[PDB]
Amino acid sequence: DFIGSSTNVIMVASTTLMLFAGRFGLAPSANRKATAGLKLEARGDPAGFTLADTLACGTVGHIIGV
Amino acid sequence: RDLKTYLSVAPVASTLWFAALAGLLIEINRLFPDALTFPF
Amino acid sequence: SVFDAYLEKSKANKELNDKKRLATSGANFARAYTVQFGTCKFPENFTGCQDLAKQKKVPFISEDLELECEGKDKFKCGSNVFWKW
Amino acid sequence: GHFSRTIAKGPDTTTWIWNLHADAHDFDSHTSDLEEISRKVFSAHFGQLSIIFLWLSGMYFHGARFSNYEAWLNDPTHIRPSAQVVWPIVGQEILNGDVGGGFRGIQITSGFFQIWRASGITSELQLYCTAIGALVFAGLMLFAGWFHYHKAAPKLAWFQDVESMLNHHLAGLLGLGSLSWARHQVHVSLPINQFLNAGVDPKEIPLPHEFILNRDLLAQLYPSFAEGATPFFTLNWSKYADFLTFRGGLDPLTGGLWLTDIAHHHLAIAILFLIAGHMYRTNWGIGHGIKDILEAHKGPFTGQGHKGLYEILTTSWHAQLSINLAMLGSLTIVVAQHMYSMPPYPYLATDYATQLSLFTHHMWIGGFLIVGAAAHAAIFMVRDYDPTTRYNDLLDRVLRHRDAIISHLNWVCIFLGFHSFGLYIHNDTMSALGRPQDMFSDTAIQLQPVFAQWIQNTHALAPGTTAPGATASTSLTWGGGDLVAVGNKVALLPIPLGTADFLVHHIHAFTIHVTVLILLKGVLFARSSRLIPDKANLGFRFPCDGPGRGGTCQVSAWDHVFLGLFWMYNSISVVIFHFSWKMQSDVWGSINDQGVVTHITGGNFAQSSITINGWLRDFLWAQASQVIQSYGSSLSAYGLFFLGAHFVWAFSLMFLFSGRGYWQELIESIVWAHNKLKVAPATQPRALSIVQGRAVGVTHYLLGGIATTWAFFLARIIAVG
Amino acid sequence: GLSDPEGTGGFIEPRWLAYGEVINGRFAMLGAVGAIAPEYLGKVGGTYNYWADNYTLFVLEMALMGFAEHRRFQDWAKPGSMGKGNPAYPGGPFFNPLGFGKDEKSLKELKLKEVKNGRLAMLAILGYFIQGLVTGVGPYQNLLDHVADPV
Amino acid sequence: VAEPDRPLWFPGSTPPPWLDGSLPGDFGFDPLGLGSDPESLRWNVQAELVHSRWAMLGAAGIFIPEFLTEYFTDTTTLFIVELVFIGWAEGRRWADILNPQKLKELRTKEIKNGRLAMLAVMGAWFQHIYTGTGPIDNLFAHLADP
Ligand code: CLA
Ligand code: CLA
Ligand code: CLA
Ligand code: CLA
Ligand SMILES: CCCCCCCCCCCCCCCC(=O)OC[C@H](COP(=O)(O)OC[C@@H](O)CO)OC(=O)CCCCCCCCCCCCCCC
Repeated sequence: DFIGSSTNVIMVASTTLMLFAGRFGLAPSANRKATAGLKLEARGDPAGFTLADTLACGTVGHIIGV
Repeated sequence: RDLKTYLSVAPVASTLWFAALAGLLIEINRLFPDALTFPF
Repeated sequence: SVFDAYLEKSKANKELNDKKRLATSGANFARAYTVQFGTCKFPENFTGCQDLAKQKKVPFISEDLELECEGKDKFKCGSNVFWKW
Repeated sequence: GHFSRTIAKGPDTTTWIWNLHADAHDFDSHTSDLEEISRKVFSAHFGQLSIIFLWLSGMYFHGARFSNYEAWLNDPTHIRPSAQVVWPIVGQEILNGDVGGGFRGIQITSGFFQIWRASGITSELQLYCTAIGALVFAGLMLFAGWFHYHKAAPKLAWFQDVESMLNHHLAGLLGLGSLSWARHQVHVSLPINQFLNAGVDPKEIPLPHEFILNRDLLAQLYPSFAEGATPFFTLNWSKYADFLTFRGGLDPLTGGLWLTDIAHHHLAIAILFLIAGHMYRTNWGIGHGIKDILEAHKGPFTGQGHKGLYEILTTSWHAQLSINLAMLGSLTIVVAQHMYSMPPYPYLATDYATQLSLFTHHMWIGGFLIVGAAAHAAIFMVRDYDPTTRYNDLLDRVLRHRDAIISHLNWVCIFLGFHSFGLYIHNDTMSALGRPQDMFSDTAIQLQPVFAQWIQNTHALAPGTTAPGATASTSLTWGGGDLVAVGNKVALLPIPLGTADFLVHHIHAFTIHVTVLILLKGVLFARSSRLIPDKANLGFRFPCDGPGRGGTCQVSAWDHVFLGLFWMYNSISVVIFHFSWKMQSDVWGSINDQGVVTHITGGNFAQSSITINGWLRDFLWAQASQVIQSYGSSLSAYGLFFLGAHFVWAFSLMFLFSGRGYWQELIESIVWAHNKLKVAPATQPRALSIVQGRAVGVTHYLLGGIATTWAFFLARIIAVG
Repeated sequence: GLSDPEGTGGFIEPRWLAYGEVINGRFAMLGAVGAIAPEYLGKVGGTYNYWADNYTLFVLEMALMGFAEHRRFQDWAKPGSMGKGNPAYPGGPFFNPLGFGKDEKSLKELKLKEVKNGRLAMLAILGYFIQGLVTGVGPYQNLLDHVADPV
Repeated sequence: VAEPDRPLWFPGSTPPPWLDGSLPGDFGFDPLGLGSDPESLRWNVQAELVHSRWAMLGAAGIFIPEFLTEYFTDTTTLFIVELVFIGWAEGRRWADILNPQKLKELRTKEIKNGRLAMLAVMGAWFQHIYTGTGPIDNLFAHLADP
């Protein structure tokens, strides 16, 4: 367990973090990638802290499989 | 309560009548099975 | 037929006379079960006769159970109701 | 007519009585109020669910008190699955036969026994509880319908929110439903069955709940369960692979799919339906407008397309009912062809009597529902199609080139019919004239199905190559050199495909295409035709429009369902026949000590199913001997029902080959005899309507025909298997 | 939109069912402290069995309670009851007079703090549940063990 | 003879239009309505009466086992004479069914006690069935312990 544990439990909480980056987008206020990433992408983004731990465990499951 | 009676007085009447008839016939057959004739 | 032996003594005297004091006609002026109230004089016993005791109490020792803040201050007791680690 | 006041009015003829039931569920003919209809059908579904729930309660109850399931559990190989017992009245007790386990009952084919073993059920106590729980649910469902029609009926707006309904049904019902069942498997089904396969005996198995509470009992086998923290939160997931696998194939001891695989299956299915559940738009932003997306698809060929669909499928039940019936029926068919090839239950494949009847039952249910899609699709055209308010454009064009689609489909059927049935008439003629070299056979001019043979070949070489994780094949019909033998019976085996298999598939291509033709012609030409420009004003269910134009009989869309109904019978009836003979001839049989396999009919399918005479002799005449010699035995009822079906069938031809004009005139003479003796009913006797006589005709035809095979099959496999 | 009603109503939408919410504000309260009372009165100095079978008490737990909790609705459904000394002139939401001795005292609201004491005692007593269930140990063991080894 | 005051079975409220307290013993009871037709009630009434009168006597059968803590030709004749006798008896009673303010009290009270025996006479047997034990002693014999 110990530190190692807290390092996987944080990367199964950072498996989350990488689909933050898709889409992260930024450009705040310029250019527009944020507003664009808040236009159609996202109707909030802890809905994507939540869309995170869902598909992220899948992305790891598939990146090992792909 | 007039209503329930009528309700029981439609084609259901037929089922109740035929159920009662069947029960009679079967029970008759229990007491007197394999009857090929009337011997009395 | 029906009076015969008090209806077999109310019948129900047959399967259960509830509790008839055992050690009968001895130290009886007490109670059913007999977690003995006993005679009257000396301790009642059926621990009971611990009674509050001192350290190294008996219950029925395997090693564990619970119990008390004896002597001068032992609670929370390490054995029971205490933080574990 | 209770439903309508004028309809209720009064009875003057007997026709009123027949009409009363005919339009009992015709909710859209009682009101024009969409909300009232929707409220009606929604409650009706509750009443349905209650009946099937009650149905389930009786299956579990009978399994508990009137079955030898426990007896079958210890010795599944040669104990006959039997539920329900017959009272000893007027000679009935003969139907109670030797089924093993010191029990007298009728052998069953529902397959509940195989289901119950898979669920890990061990005692009548457990079956007894499940029966009560079902009854309790039946009480709820019935009550729920009364509450949502008289107390609190939903608005039309409620039903129209299809997005919210979609998200739930394929996630709340499908996803969690699959997930919930996935849990029972690895906690109850898998542990208990693992014991059962070790010959531990049911009473010597610990109770299911002891497996859940303490990990100790469940952990000694499948040691991945040992870790309390579990490797799930470590997200390695490799450790779990002991209780679930991608092994596939078939367990050589129980003859069913590894529960080790089905648990993993549902685990995947669950979240796959949980993710796909998060698609459509609701209230908290994230999601899709199905209205929007549908609009987006358009084309050089379709012009505007799908625009307006959302309006149609949110205001017309018959439109939704047709789509659902078309695929729910199609789903039932693929269920039949997936459960035979991949036996998912313990000691299921071994039980030949159950498999034949399961495949055959699903084929009819699937076949009927698809025909029903034709009806409501046609009903939609007559009752709900309005271009002024709800134009689609997709629908247009289709109507625009409808004379094209039918004419082509007309041709394909003729091409198929010749190139299917004709080959058989060829073989029947060449063999009769004493020239088998000439026939379309494996021994002569052969027409090998190399395409199907090639797809099977790649399925065999799939594990390891294009399927690394797969240790074995998907189904053993794609195996290659594998052979599973549970008991002295063969569970499954690679199924060969020859010239005899080329012909029969082309017959199914045919029968399905013709069935499609009849039904599709009735839907497109439901409103207008060159013959009848205003058919839509005559309605969906009308007999005709007179002897004019040479004769316009059965121009209604109703009658197209009527004609296509016989063809759906003709169709399936030959699918199930293909299944029966092929499985008996080249799959089912007994395996010896040396490994030699003897099939029931002994591989006579390949060279005798290429002839018509061959089906009439080697199949019908041969395999009938059971049903026609079942008198004085436990299968006595099948012999009677075989004769009983042949009658209700020939009884239909009376209605189908004649018309009501004769009958009404006959009644006139009979009414006279009554009036002479003061015994004339005030409710004047009338003949059946022109359309009813067709409805009466096809029902009895299907009943007598279907029922007649039912007795055919069930007498055959029981006496032999 | 879970909140917005618009019903006749079969009671998922209109006003009650938050009415009940008000009153389980009280026996999740009496239930809680009344359940810790045997727990820590013994602090100083799983079937489990008491007297007969407690299903028999039940018949008398759902008996009197019946004769009791019944009427209570009666008032609601319609002001009077009238069967016995019994007076219940108070409003359906609350009937303080006659069963509260001498006091009469409601507006601060306290009621807002009594519903506040309410649904914290809900989650307090909802604590007790999942607490001693999925773990296998009571609410006070793991709690004491939780301030013991936080991380 | 109408009043909203009658001690209803379920307080606030219980008023079926058919029942009104005009009858004796009217505690306002009949959700089912098992008699909403006057032909329906007038018959039920007599029915609910004769029963009670009988049940009382049945009770008078529970009176005899405490006085002490079946025929000269068992059944058969004993019944036919009974059939033949109570027949004629009940016979005329049938023909009559189809062809002071003080008295109300008596009759209201008569029904209620009568109602008691039936519930009573009932109770003593569905406690006797499945459970072979007499009720003779049970009053303070079962009061020893639940
Ligand atoms: C609790 C008792 C109860 C009572 C007194 C009523 C009374 C009424 N209902 Mg309600 N209903 C109930 C329960 C009840 N219902 C339940 C539990 C449901 C949910 C399924 C419904 C759903 C319902 C609908 C949708 C409608 C009514 C309507 C009506 C009114 C007309 C009756 C009628 O439809 O014609 C006929 C009476 C029948 C009893 C028809 C028989 C139907 C039953 C369910 C058949 C049982 C299935 C059977 C076992 C199938 C196997 C047969 C097999 C032997 C071959 C009438 C006031 C109608 C209305 O309001 O008028 C406009 C109406 O639209 N009811
Ligand atoms: C998804 C299921 C489903 C639902 C909800 C409906 C609903 C409806 N249908 Mg549809 N139908 C379906 C499937 C369905 N159907 C399928 C699969 C087919 C193809 C066979 C049809 C063919 C069809 C036709 C031709 C018609 C309908 C019609 C109707 C409407 C009213 C008719 C009615 O009240 O029934 C009346 C019920 C009877 C007359 C009972 C008949 C007796 C049955 C058929 C005997 C069954 C034999 C039994 C199973 C075994 C023998 C038992 C016996 C020996 C005791 C109603 C909206 C009618 C309509 O006009 O639409 C508005 C219409 O004419 N349907
Ligand atoms: C097997 C099929 C069949 C059967 C059983 C019949 C039977 C009959 N035909 Mg018919 N007919 C048929 C085919 C059949 N036909 C065909 C293919 C055609 C060419 C289109 C005709 C053309 C035809 C004509 C032109 C006439 C008949 C007439 C008759 C009746 C003659 C009276 C009689 O002898 O006995 C009486 C009845 C029977 C022997 C059979 C009744 C069925 C059983 C015995 C009734 C018992 C029901 C039982 C309780 C089951 C209940 C079911 C349950 C769901 C309720 C009789 C009903 C004539 C007629 O109507 O005379 C009055 C007449 O005019 N037929
Ligand atoms: C809110 C109302 C309420 C109240 C006032 C009580 C009160 C009580 N409960 Mg109940 N309880 C309630 C609600 C309530 N409960 C609810 C809602 C539930 C369902 C969850 C329960 C379930 C429950 C159980 C299972 C039990 C109780 C028990 C008790 C009693 C505690 C005795 C004990 O063993 O603990 C501690 C011991 C004491 C308090 C004794 C104190 C002795 C003092 C320190 C002096 C010692 C000297 C000694 C007696 C010598 C005599 C000298 C003399 C002069 C003093 C106490 C009377 C227990 C019981 O019934 O007792 C047999 C018990 O087992 N309750
Ligand atoms: C020899 C072996 C090689 C195989 C090739 C030959 C076998 C396949 C038959 C060729 C059919 C061509 C399909 C073109 C692909 C195709 O369908 O294109 C679809 C095409 C696309 O239209 P759009 O681009 O507008 O579509 C988008 C919008 O229209 C919708 O929003 O629409 C049409 O073609 C309209 C006319 C219908 C065309 C009717 C022909 C139907 C063929 C009937 C046979 C069905 C066979 C199914 C078997 C499973």
